[PDB]
Amino acid sequence: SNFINIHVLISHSPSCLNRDDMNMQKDAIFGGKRRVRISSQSLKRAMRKSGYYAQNIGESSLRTIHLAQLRDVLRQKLGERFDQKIIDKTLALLSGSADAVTPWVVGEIAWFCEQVAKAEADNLDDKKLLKVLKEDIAAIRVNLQQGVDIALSGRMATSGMMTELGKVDGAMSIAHAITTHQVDSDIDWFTAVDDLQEQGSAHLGTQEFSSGVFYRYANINLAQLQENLGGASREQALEIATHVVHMLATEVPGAKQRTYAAFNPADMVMVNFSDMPLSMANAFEKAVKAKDGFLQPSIQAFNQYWDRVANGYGLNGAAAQFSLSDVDPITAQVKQMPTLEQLKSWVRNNG
Amino acid sequence: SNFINIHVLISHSPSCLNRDDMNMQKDAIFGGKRRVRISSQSLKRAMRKSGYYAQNIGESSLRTIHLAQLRDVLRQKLGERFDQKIIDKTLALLSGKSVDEAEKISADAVTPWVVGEIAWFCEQVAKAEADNLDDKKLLKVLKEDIAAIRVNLQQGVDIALSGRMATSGMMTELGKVDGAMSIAHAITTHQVDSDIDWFTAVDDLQEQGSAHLGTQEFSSGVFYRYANINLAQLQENLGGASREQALEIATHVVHMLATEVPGAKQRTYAAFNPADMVMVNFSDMPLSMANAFEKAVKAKDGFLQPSIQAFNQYWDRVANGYGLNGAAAQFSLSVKQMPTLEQLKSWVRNNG
Amino acid sequence: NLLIDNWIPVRPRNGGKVQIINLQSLYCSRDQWRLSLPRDDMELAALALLVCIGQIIAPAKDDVEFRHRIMNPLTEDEFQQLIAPWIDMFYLNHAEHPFMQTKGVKANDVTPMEKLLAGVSGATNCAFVNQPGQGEALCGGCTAIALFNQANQAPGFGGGFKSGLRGGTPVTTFVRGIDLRSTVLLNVLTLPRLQKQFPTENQPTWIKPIKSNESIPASSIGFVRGLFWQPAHIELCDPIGIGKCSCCGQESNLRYTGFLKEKFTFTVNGLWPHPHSPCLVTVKKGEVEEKFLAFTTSAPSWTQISRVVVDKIIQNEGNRVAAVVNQFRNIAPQSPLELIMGGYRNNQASILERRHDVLMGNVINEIVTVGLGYKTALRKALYTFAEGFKNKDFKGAGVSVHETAERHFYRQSELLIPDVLANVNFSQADEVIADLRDKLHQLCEMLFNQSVAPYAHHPKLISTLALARATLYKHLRELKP
Amino acid sequence: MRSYLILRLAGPMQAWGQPTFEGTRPTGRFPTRSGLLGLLGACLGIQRDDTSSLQALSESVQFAVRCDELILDDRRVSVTGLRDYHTVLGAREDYRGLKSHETIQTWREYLCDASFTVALWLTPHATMVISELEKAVLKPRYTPYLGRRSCPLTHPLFLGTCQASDPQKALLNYEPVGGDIYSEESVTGHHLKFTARDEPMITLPRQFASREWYVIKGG
Amino acid sequence: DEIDAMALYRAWQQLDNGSCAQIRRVSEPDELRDIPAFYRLVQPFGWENPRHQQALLRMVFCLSAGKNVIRHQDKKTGISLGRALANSGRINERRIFQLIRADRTADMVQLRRLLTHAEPVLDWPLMARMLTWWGKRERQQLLEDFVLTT
DNA sequence: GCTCGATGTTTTATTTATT
Ligand SMILES: [Zn+2]
Repeated sequence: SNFINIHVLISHSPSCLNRDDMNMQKDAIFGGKRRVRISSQSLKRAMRKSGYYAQNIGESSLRTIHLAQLRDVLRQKLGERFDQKIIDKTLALLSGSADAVTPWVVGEIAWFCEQVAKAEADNLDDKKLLKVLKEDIAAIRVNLQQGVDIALSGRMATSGMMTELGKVDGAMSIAHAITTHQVDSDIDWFTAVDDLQEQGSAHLGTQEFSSGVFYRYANINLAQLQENLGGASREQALEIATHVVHMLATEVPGAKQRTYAAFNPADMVMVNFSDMPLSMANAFEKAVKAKDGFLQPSIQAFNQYWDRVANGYGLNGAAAQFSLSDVDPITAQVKQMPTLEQLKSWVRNNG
Repeated sequence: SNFINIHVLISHSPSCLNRDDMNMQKDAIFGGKRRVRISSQSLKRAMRKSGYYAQNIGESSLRTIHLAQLRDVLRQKLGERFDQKIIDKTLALLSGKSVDEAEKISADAVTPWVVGEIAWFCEQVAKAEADNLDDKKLLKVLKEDIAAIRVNLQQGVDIALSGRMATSGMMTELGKVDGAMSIAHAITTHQVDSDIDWFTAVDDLQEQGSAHLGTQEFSSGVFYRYANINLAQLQENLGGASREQALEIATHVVHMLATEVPGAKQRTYAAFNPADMVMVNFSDMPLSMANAFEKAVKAKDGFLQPSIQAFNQYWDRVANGYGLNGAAAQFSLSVKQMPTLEQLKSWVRNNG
Repeated sequence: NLLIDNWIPVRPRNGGKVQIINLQSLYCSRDQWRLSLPRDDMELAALALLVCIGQIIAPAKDDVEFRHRIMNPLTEDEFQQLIAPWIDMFYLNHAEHPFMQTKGVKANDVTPMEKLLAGVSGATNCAFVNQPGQGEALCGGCTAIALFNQANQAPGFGGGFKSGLRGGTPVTTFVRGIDLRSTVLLNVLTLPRLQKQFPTENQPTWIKPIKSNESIPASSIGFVRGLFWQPAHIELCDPIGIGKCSCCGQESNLRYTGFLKEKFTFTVNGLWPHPHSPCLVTVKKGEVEEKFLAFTTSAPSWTQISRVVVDKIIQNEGNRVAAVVNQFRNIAPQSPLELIMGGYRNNQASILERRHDVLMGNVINEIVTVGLGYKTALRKALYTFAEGFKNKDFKGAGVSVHETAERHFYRQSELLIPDVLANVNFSQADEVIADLRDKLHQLCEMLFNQSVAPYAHHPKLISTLALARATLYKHLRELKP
Repeated sequence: MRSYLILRLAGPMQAWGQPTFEGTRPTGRFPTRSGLLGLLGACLGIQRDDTSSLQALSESVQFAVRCDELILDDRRVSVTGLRDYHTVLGAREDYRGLKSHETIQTWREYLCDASFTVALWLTPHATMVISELEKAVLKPRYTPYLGRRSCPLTHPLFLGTCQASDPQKALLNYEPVGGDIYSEESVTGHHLKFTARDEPMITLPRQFASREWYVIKGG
Repeated sequence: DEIDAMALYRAWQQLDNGSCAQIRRVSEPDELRDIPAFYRLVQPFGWENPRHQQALLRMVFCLSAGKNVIRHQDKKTGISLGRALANSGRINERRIFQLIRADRTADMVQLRRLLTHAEPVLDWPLMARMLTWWGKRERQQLLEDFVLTT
């Protein structure tokens, strides 16, 4: 299959992990009922800026892209629109035996080739060209040393990219996190006591906060990941996928965490392969009612939903489920995992 | 490891340690059930104002919005070290507010101040105007080295642990501190239906009946305190302290989190209970155990035993599942077995 | 030259491919055209430009000739006759008097065309959210249109740049015809009404320039000087070769790539009687004051029927219709009247919103009326909450809740509209309108509760809150027949 | 009778655009023509610079959207709207270089509890065949989503295939029946029209020309 | 289908001294399940049907405040409970806050205490509807009526 | 390559109910 589906159930203690311009908890109406929400961008940032990400994705081995090795395939690809003089001049001034090439690299380099061609036509060179294109070159260089970050998460907010081909979507897609149950949020009426004020406090306020059993969903386009890694292998893509699983299972937005401290890990992590990526959010369309907590009924509802619809929805294919609870499991079609690591290794070996 | 995780299970006899706008107990919905709550700000202020904190860590910062009263205080304290003018201008530079002789001068918001930090600052201001250096360039120069100012935060550790922001004045650029620690609201491990006390106030000049009839919410509870110290950040916020100093501070935080209880209604409910269970754990990234109590602890010869048991079970589930192997010591009383809190504290002092 | 060459972007009323025609082909044929551009607001700017041109080159002498010219196109001869001196007034690239430009602009850098494209730039999120390079090469037509739109509808570039005579961001209100020609002719004042409207220096601001830091009585501006007013110092750069217009995607021989601008202030005391915008009449002391209508805190607009929303807001809420509309009323009082309307909502120099209905029965009017009814209910309720919030010495966004709630209202109700439109007919009208009433009642309750939500557990505000909600229901009660 | 391809667009949140050049990213009530062309274009491996096959898809396929009310426990659930306060840290200040703003703001509208059923057919001079479109929606190359990448699908894109006279009958074959249908092809007893500006001007990247749906109400 | 609240009111009103005395000494609503007189009181008003059970527990508690504490007074909507509590002029606003913020069973105790203090004159079937539902909306409404009246 | 500072414009709608 081409897609990796990652499903996570994770329970948070009383906190406020994502708010709006009125400092109110982000929410969403699902199944006619209010669910507390953690926005996709907040979750994905929580991943992308994390230390784990920086160590395993940021400092990856396929990180650096060498323009040297890319000379030939570039030479043909752009060879139809540009001639080898301009191509090699461009490549050499940028840098100062590869099979395929990442599309955004081809695009940006092609733009640079347009620029140097138009630079030769007008009759110009030297520090003139190298001052007009100083910032641009700096940009493309910094990006050329961040290939895995760009392949997985997409180009940064301020990238320097200049072509339609340089609009790099991430390989991973992260849905908004929503609670599996209805939530009426709590209010914290707080005071700020002045050490110089005898009567009363110096400030008064309220803070909205709530517990919640969240359902995170994310999927990974393997093909696109390989292709954006310069034609890497399925296995390397599966390593990256392993990392994504880990982060989606452990990483939590730092919003309001200094004071509410909801540092909780996932109680359930499932991964399955498919040709069509699907969210199991409809397992909670009818809001989960609490029976000795919201966690167990949530996992149970997830399992029952999968058992009901997985066959018809064409979700046949490799599927593993790491879990901390002892709730009745899924169909036997899903391979049970006792540690997260065994699940990640299950992912490494193509399922 | 960079993170010190402090877990506390503490039982309180009937009391009311934290209430809201309508004098009712603070609570929180967890796992579909109501838990009594002690807010984190209450815990932090209870700690920073404690005798233990005063004896072992130092002076708590001075949090205020009243800049005039502050002006007067600083004048009274930094008077024999600086001339009044310099003190005034320094306050006026840090706050962004004009400090004259007004009866009432108000800052942008309640802000924590460290007297020593202010002293250092007005040293800098003195040496600034003496060298004919205007205020903007002074801001640049001071912006070039923030560690010193953070050693001035060594004189106000609660700001190094809990943080500080300012929206106006040079503080905006220089006093921006991200808290080192991190702490959760204390919630009970079980469902609570709070009791109500129907009381009367008897008048000694009124033979017939009472002079006041009223109600007061209260309850018993087995609270779960959690607090991890970030450590590298504690070193940064203290101006570049050693890991030993940060570890010792963390130790004091363990002792306080284990023993300190807000004074709310304690002169009439007196729930002076120490923690029955305390556990400290070193880890690469923070880990809270609140999901041990997501399913509310059902009573069984008390709420405390099943709470501790549930805590241990979930701890093992998490450690086995995520393969966590950071050093850990538990002190129990009902991973380590700590006959005494002191052994656990020394164990923490010694990097685990 | 706009009056001679092809620049008008059109496509047949119910036809296909876009072609570019000239003013004569428009004025002298029974061909049904409609403007065609990637942007509704640029279409409105185009129509506005054509209406102004027609207003200065061929005012009908009476209502009879007005109707006559509408039902019957001119001959080419009459057209040329009508356009000659005005031919001389309309040149994009000229020696001394370029169209709406100022020769001899002193500027260090060349301003990109994106600054003329009303929303492409102006804010930071603009750089983040918009497609880049929309204004790298603009044809002549797009340039003229953009200049006009910047002179009338859009806010100034920034500090030291002045806005139109109608203020920064005004709403433009035109009478809608069957095709383009008819629309242009329909929004042209007859000579008598033209005189009654403008009772002076009747020369363009790019021929007889404005003096720096001068005071100008509005009464001293000719109608062609005002209709083609130009408040900032702009001067196009030399064009480039044959290629695609980065704005409309069409091919063109001349494409402009940048311009020169400079700061230039003055003062126009009083209000110029512009015939293309409705206004608000306030009585202050004993004097009658007028202010042109603008999308201030919200831009009232439903899909499909925004023009009806605006029309009803002008008709019912002391708003006075635009001059061209008043004229059309007086010429054909028994005739139905639908608008072509447009405007922006803006933070200072940054556009925040665009609402534009440019297209070429009683049930819909009823629907709009109902909608606005519930809107007003909510706004009065939350303004009660707002004032109560202010008077209680509270600070924060508690005061401006009614505005946000209004905007939100328009959005959610717009989610409601398409089904309503789909089920409307003679027999079902009353039921779909009843259901609409229920839905809007619920939506008002929701938006009230939502806008008030951040002020829970504020014991004082209870008084305020109470009153507020009561007010809501009062009005809601008054909306059920 | 012609061959139709029936699709399903369900998920907790969706986003179908309206004209904008601002931080506000608005949503319509039902899927936009350009949005659908983009969904299909994502199922196929079409890059953003491949204007050729982009135009081929645009000139091969026409749509018909039906709005499906969510029924839960015999109770109807109405489609709600959602406003997302979406900020961006370190957003590009200009279209080149590396200078950035500290924080910028956007406001993005979503549809909640929304679900649609799309009917798809071929123009008389189409290039592709519904077979390969079926293969595409069964095994997409790029990740398909409902408007925005943060909007996953909870039901498989493929719902079915059938033959029929008009899109209304084809859609009649698939529950839940009764939703309002917005089609690019007329239908006898119905004359309503829904103007919109979502016909993607392709030769002019990211631009939009006007067009009109044929509105056909449900019983 | 709907509980005849006035019939329950008159029923409670002409109840013998004994049965009444037995229902009165209850200290929380659920304890009414221990009193046979309660069942004999509410049986004709649909007690053997659960929804009615909860509603009737609340109603009969509030009535158990005493025979002469809730004065029914016909409509001229009718005097709501909040309005009545305010009209008494005995009840502090803070107590109304503490009432509407309270949780299950506690809310009924506090309400009965309030009723005992105010001795309110109100439209009883109205309050009966309120007690039937008693959601968050009803409690907020209680508070806001009370405030608007003062 | 910037930070500086003066500067283009313009706002107001209320005020007692009862699922
Ligand atoms: Zn053009």
